[PDB]
Amino acid sequence: AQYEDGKQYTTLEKPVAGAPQVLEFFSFFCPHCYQFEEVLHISDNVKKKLPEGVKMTKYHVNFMGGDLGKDLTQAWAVAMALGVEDKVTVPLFEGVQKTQTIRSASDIRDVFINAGIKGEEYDAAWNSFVVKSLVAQQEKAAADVQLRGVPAMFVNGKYQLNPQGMDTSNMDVFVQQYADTVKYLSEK
Repeated sequence: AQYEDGKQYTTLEKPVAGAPQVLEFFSFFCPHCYQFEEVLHISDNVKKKLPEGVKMTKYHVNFMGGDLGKDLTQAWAVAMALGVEDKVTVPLFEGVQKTQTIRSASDIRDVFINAGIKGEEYDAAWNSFVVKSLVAQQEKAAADVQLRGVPAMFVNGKYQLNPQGMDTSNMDVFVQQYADTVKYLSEK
């Protein structure tokens, strides 16, 4: 067939009940995640091709970068809680991987401040239980699919994208194949 299990995607041996419709995992420490988001724009290109009524969820993971990695998962919860993902995703990636100016929770905080989030608002969110349960949601989703590498994307707790079986010669064509595959799996 044009779309084949084991080729553009794989099927989870153990399907996750009540999983988000489209679920992307990343780390700000993850070099191909930087490519996916900052150069290829996978999240954005998948999302604009999703069927009506299919929402996209993106979670950060802990298993890279040690102590700073968990700080970044908590910061990504703050980003989700305040709805400022589209303001902090670029400087977080560049601060960790490009300029390497993010070395502490405080440096992470500096990115939000520069992006215009007030210190008091960031600190209140950072310390909030709403953010703790958002951290918990992120960890649970990653645990549900026994996640050990990023970037990764899952559809309906049933299918896992498999980009290794796709042509990378043209970045534009790769992205649309990836996106069309998510839409296909979405409609399955």
